[PDB]
Amino acid sequence: MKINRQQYAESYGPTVGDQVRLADTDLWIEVEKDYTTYGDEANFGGGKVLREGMGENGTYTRTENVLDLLLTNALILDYTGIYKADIGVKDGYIVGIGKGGNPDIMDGVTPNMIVGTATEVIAAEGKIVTAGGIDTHVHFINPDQVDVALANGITTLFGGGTGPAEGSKATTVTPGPWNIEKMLKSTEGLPINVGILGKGHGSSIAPIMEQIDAGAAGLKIHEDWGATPASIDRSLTVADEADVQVAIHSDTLNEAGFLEDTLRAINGRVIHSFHVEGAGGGHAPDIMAMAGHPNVLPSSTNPTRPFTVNTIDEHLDMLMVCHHLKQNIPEDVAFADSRIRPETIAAEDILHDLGIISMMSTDALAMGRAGEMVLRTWQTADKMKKQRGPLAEEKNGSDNFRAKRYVSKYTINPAIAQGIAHEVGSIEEGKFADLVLWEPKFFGVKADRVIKGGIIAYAQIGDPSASIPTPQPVMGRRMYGTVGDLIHDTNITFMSKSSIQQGVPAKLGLKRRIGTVKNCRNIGKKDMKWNDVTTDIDINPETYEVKVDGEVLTCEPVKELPMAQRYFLF
Amino acid sequence: MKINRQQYAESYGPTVGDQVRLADTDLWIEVEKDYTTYGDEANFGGGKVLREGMGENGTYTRTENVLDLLLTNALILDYTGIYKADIGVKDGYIVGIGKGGNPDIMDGVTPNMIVGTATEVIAAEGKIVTAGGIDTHVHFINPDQVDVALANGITTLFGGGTGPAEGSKATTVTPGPWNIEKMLKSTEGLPINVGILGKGHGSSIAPIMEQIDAGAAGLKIHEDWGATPASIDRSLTVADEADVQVAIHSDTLNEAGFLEDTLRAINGRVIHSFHVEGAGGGHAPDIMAMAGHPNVLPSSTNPTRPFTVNTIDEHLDMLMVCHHLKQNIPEDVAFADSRIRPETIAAEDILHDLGIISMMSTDALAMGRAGEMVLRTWQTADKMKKQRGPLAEEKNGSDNFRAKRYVSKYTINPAIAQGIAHEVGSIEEGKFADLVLWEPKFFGVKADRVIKGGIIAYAQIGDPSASIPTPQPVMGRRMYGTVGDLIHDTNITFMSKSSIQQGVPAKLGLKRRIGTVKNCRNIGKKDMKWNDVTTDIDINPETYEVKVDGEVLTCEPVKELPMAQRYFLF
Amino acid sequence: NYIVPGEYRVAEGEIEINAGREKTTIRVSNTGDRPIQVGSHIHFVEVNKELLFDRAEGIGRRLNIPSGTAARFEPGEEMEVELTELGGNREVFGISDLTNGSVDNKELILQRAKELGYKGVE
Amino acid sequence: MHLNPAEKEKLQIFLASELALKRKARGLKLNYPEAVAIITSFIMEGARDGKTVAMLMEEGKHVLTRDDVMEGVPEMIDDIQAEATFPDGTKLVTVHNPIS
Amino acid sequence: MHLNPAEKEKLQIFLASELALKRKARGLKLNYPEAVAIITSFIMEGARDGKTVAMLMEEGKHVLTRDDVMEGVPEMIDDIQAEATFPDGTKLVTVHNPIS
Amino acid sequence: MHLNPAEKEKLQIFLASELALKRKARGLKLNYPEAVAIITSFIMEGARDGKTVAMLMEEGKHVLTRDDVMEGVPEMIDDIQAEATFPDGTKLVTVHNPIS
Ligand code: NI
Ligand code: NI
Ligand code: NI
Ligand code: NI
Ligand SMILES: [O-]
Ligand SMILES: [O-]
Repeated sequence: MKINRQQYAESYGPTVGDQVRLADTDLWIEVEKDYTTYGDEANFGGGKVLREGMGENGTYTRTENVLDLLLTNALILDYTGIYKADIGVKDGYIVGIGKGGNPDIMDGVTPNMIVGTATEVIAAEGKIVTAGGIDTHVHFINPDQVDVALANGITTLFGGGTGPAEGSKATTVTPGPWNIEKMLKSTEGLPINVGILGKGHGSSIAPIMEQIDAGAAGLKIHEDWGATPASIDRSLTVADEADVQVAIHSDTLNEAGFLEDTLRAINGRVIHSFHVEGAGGGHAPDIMAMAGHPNVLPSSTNPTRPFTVNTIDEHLDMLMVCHHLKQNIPEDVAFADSRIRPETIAAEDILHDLGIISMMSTDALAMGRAGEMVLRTWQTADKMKKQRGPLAEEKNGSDNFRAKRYVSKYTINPAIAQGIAHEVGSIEEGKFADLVLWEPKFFGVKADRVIKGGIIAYAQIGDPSASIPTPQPVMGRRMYGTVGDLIHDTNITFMSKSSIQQGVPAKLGLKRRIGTVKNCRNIGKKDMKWNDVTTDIDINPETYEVKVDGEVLTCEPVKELPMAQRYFLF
Repeated sequence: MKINRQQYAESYGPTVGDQVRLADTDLWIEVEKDYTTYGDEANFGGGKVLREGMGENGTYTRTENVLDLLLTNALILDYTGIYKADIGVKDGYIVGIGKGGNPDIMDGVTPNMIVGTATEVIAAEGKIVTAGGIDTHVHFINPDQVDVALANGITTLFGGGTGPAEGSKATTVTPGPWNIEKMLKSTEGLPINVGILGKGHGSSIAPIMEQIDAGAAGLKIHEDWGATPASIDRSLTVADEADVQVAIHSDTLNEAGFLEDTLRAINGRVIHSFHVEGAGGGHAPDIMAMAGHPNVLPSSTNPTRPFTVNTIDEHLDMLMVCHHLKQNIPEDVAFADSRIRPETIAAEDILHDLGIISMMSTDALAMGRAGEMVLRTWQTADKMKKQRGPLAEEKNGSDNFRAKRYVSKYTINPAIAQGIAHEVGSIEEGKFADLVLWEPKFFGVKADRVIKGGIIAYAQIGDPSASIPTPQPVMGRRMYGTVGDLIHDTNITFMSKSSIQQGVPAKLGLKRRIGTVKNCRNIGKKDMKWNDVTTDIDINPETYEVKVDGEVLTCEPVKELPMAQRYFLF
Repeated sequence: NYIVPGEYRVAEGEIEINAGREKTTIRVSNTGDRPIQVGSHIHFVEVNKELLFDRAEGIGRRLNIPSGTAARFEPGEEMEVELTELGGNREVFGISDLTNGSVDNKELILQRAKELGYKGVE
Repeated sequence: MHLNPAEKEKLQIFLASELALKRKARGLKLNYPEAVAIITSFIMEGARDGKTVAMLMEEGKHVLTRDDVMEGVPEMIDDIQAEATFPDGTKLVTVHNPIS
Repeated sequence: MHLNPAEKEKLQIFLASELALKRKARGLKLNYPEAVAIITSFIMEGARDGKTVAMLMEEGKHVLTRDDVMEGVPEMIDDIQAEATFPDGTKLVTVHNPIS
Repeated sequence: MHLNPAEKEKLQIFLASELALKRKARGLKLNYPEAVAIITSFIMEGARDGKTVAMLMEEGKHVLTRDDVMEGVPEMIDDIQAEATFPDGTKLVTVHNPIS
């Protein structure tokens, strides 16, 4: 007996060779392979396969190769591939990607993916499943920002802040031992993974280093604290010793140096360059040249993503009003004009497409949107396909190459940069079960279910008073993973090795899972999945025009984007 | 080089001699002095002063005279003065009021106010900063009452209740060891400081005393439990032994005595007289005469504050419907008429102005508004300026004398009365960093940011999904100080010495900071800052007219108030 | 009697900044091709290498402008600025690592500035 | 806007009143929560208009009559209470037996 | 509907604007939160209509004049900011000195 | 009013529907959440009016047509579900393929 491919896709989700449109973009992903055995697909429900004696094994105890949770029939979109598999979770980790069920009666069952008495089921047929997003440019300003991030499929927030204090409103910094301790405590109640950055400023080692020992997961160098050669140098010396990452927002004003001076201070050491295009901050006008260097891990923040007709007017005004600049003061106008540049924003779209900027991030509440990292990644990929065509590397008329390049920017690459990719950032065996299910129609717009540590934390779901869960109003809501003590087991506080060795968790009474930051100092651009390109970026000081390999990088702004007015009530 | 005073005030907040209007009242406060060094003002941001090597010291570790937090350029309004200073916080306490920055390069830096790597910054330029309000008449009826209180700048709730039980709906009482233990546990989740009052009723010592040992911070004598000579006597004997305060709502009915009988029972011992005017309760009609005595610490509750055209109609009806009184029953009408009196309410305005009633309080949810203690204090000061003129003591055309007299009523004076002014109630070095920032336009109406123990707990702030924090809707929101375990470090549970000695915190597993109630029994009227007047108050039993020093105290009700319809959506 | 809620009535007069400190005017040229903006409180000798001026005249000094403001030099722009004396202990650490101690060590600051190519060591 | 908790909550009363008024306009006899919402919103808007507590005490008894509401609703509502910002600050209005 | 947090929040602005417009229609001078709500909702509806950020920057200065609002309200509002989904995605609008 | 959790939540649907109806009245093609809100509120008001589940199952397919909504919205909505208090208690209405 045979099933036509339309009916098959409707029942089990798509299989090899089938394509799926990402939301309302022009982007199509194609199933590269499928781990199933046709006819032995797992599924759950009345008269379905995962029943005792059948696709559910009735013999084995939980320890004996049995899963806590099976996601059936997932279409995985990950740097590692775009493919169809069951995903098996146990102890809050992904233990098996393959084919789940019961070896009693089914062929091709992955040996550690037995559905047994202890197994919960999530139907992922017809869904796209990705890793949870890793946002490494978070200002901790307003706790309401967390649900915003969860609703767009973000599961890890790295950054800093003490709430809406001016320091925190400008910079991703939790300064000093006491503020870091306080925010580690606060973190116990935030249903998302967290890592905290200390202040990457000082001219003696001890004031900087004591923040790492106190529990910081990294450092932020910010011009508002003085992005001087000395602050850059000491931060990196601390980071080399402590094995944590340093993010930089460089000296826009060129006050103590130009870009070349910042690069000299860095002296070949590894650094994460934030909003590398420069609208969000950095050496005017040539900061984006950072993204050509092998020791630089470059990220964009999201408001320039992608280049649209409203972008420039929005940014000029934003800059002026947020720095209290006057329109009648020529120095203010000159500064604004030197910082907000169509030439660099347009080139930023293309640098993403070429794999030269490796990472996306929000800049949540300082100059970026907490819930639009994933959204804008795909809008950018879509714009680039429209303007530049399918990339050379594509085949079968799919956008798989571009989709892997782009998904990498907000999943694996930030995880690698931060030193946390042993735990998070991709759907791979042995990593924490931070998983986002998406209806393809809502892909990159509104997550269906966000799984944190193997338990749903956040879901678009309806009337809690109804007979069934789908009646209106369907809205984003915190689920059981966020409630009571379960918030401790489903989320990770990422911390420096030294703070962990020094017993900071026990000292502060932290109950969350503790993740170790490590392997941050001997990576480079070459380690950024699908985004590993180094090149000489030239930025013309007069015209601001960006060149790579002798060619000007320019594109037009678009009047309209997908993943916009079709979806949003405001 | 010189800066004109208009530009200076706009950049750094006002300086010596400058005046600021309080919201939309006629009240002007004047800067009395300024701790700054002109040209070395601290400020934070791009190209600003608090940067490494500059106004931020890059040498010193946190222990070495460095702050956790600097509020730059605050205009402090406090019983201690109205003046311009930087405020330095460390370990959750105010450690320095003076001039913050970097002694490397700045003149006049207060030695323990170094801005270093560990320092967070809050810009207070152009803001008024006060102590958090201390509300000592709180019924714990509805947990939603907490944000209401935070939004109007209240940071400490003293009172009692178990939620909307009739006992609690009438009286500020958490009765007995078990209810007190339960509410101490509940308190672990309330983002505000708390002290709990037991039932000040009984004829044997042991039933009353066991509430103090159990963790009560004080006692409430309420007519609804029998405000008899015996209950008054035993409560005060317990309070003298335990070093805690007793609040009284006396026998309105004059059932077991008149005012003189209550005074005889009190027998010269210290007591807090609640809603001393008497609309809120007490010996009809002469209770307000309490406020003349040296052993009485007198507070008003807020609905009589100040006397307006709607006051009497509102109160008569409120009384009648809340006591199930009928309009056709002459005894009910007589009772209402004996209790709600324009003569005493009008005199209450003036007694506030003269420093004869020392304290304001809400009576939250029993006969008062949780979020209007601060609001109504200023409306009262404004009305009094309009009707009585600048007080004799004023100079320079400022309202500084009146402003200190009035701010004292809801900050320092309740703290002194309760025995907690070593911790809270004023902006002084060595006290807990409970601080409220106000935009002058919103002063006393809607707090900008409420700092609890050195971390923002509550803020008026906008869209959490926005690029920046100011886009609409701007509303009151809990901040990071309230989240997870940080709620423990940012708030104080105030408790009796005996409960603390007996290990009640450890027994109940309380994680909040534990504050000791003490020095409650050898204070008097003379200890009430700016409100220390004792005098013979005569209340005519026939006409209800109030006399002090041979003069009738009367004023007109007003048809309109400031801090009202310009501000409130409902 | 129109009420502007929270309005200031500032007193008369003017605020003199950096009162009683020595002032010094010097010419400074941005020899670079990108703009340079200099804040009020950066040790003046430690600014961007490409600013050409008499580096010795920047030692122990900063711009005599209101706290928190900055002077802007467009590419190629030469202009005069006024400097005032640093106060406090008159020590500088960090920034460009030219001082790391008393500003009185002129010889040592200038030697470092020269070795690192800070323009205008004379 | 600087909405405080009560301002956010009381928006709900206005919305419930708008809903109930639409239901009355298409000819429905109003139920208990509908009737309450209408009269409550009326009080809050009256305070905004600058009426006195005494005026609203009177007017609130004439917003809905027994023929506007379902059987038993008049007897379910003993009084409706609302606090709003009058020109002279927040005051409490109690309307007794609003529907005879 | 799949409402995200901001969509739920911004419903409140529309509702506050509806309330304020009714108050203006019965002849009241509008207060601070009323004025803010009206202009904010105007911006968000303008984005929904497909206007540009530049258009809304202009138009927002002409939604209410000083005779629409109480004394001091023009001077209390320095600028009103809103983010909405334009045809080209979320953008920030700042209207400076909306009421002269 | 004694609002229970669902009564507070479902006020939001009515409000979203009012917003969407205003947008349709000024000539916009409605988006996904707009369309959903309109049809949902229609069902809840229909139950309040005393219509049957069968009636609302029919009527809900004719509230909006494909020319009322943006491209792709008809195909995004497979069915809209709402629970409301009918004269005979709470019932579930599912409207299948509301926009053809
Ligand atoms: Ni930045
Ligand atoms: Ni940032
Ligand atoms: Ni009382
Ligand atoms: Ni009371
Ligand atoms: O940033
Ligand atoms: O009371």
